[PDB]
Amino acid sequence: AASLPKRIIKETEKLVSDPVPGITAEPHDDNLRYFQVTIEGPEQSPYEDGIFELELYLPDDYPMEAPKVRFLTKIYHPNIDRLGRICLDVLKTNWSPALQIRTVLLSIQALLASPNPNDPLANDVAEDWIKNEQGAKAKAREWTKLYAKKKP
Amino acid sequence: SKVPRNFRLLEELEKGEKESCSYGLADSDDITMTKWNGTILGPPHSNHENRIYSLSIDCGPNYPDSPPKVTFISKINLPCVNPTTGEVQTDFHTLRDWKRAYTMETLLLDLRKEMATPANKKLRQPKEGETF
Repeated sequence: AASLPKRIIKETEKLVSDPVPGITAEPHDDNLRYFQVTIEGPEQSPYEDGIFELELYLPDDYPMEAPKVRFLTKIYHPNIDRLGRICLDVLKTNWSPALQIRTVLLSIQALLASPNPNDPLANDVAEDWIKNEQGAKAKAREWTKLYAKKKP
Repeated sequence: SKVPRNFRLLEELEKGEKESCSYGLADSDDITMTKWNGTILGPPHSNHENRIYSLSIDCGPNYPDSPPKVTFISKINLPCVNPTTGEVQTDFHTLRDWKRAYTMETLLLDLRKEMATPANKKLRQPKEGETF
């Protein structure tokens, strides 16, 4: 226990040497299991104008246990709640050691491009997205401008 | 091995979302998860029986390395609670000997236990419903 598992070391290195387009991820010098992550809002989505800040933590049992992640940037989305908690299959019961941090980050990026208000696990924002999709998307765009970091 | 503040609070939140004490966020959209509301049901065999106490808990920037600040909203006659402000005094053992492993659950349970010590259980309480 005097060293970080090689898998975390290698995944961390690879997140730097082979970054995912639109995504940045780096650990804190004082806690190598705690990551600062940013994800660009997908082009043509209601979130296209901003960059979102997230935090990620690798628990002691990773990779048997899934990484924990959440959005720090306030966002209006049917699968990300008011505290930034993310409803994603691979972060829950469907996580497995065959998956990796990159899988999770790509999945979150895709979730921003494709919100799913019809998921049985969607949050309370879902009703607005189903009954007034145009207004819900306008609010998500408005909140991107108000709360996310601006893109160049 | 050190769980960051934000994820430790997310852990306590989940546990609080799912019987003598409870707590939850004071503001459902407070992303920093700083202010919490807590409730303690008075212990049996005491002047606290059948009473429900509301409290405010503040988990600051250094929580859980530093203990949270706890203040009773519901009025209570208990020695470790400042009788004017409702603030739980720093000398209370849980706060005095705070360990990173301790949680808001630990604190609420310890305060309920304090309500039941022979000397504290016989103290006369304020009229039901009064606040500090």
